[PDB]
Amino acid sequence: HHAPSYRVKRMDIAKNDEECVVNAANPRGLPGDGVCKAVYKKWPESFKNSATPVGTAKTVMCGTYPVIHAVGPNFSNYSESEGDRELAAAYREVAKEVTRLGVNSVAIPLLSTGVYSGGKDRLTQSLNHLFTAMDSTDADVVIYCRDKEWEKKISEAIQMRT
Repeated sequence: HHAPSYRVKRMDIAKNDEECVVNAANPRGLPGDGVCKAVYKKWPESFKNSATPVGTAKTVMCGTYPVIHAVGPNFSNYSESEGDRELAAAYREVAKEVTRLGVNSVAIPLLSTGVYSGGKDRLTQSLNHLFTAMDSTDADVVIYCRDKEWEKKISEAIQMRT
C-alpha cells in the first residue's frame, strides 16, 4: 500500500533515478534541443523508429528501460485551442504507457514549455495537463525542470493539492 507521490527535481532528466523516462520528443524522432537533446545524448538508440504524431506517445525499449517519447504541440504552429487539446492528448498517452508498462515510477518533463512554447510561459498549462493525465495513475511521478523559480512553483503546486 505504498503512497503514490509527486515530486519535483531541478536537474537534467537524463540523470533520472526512475523506472522509465518521458522524452519531450519531436514528431520525427530527431535529436532536437533542450530536454530531447539531453535524452538523445544518453539513449540515442531509443530514437530508433520513435517518430510518432503530435498528441501521442511511443515507447522504445532500451534493454529493460522504457523511453516514452511524448510529442507535445509546438505552439508556434498550433493555435491555443488546438495546441491545448494536443497537449492533453500527449499527456493522456503518457499515462496509458506508464500504466501499460507496469512501472513503479516515471521521470517526466513539462511538455511544450521549451522551444515548443511559442515564447509563452506555459508552466501552469503544462503542469495542469500533467496532473489531469497522471492523477489517476499510481506510479511515483518525478517532474524534472532546470529553472529554480520553476522548481519553486512546481513544488508549491504539488504541496497545495494535499
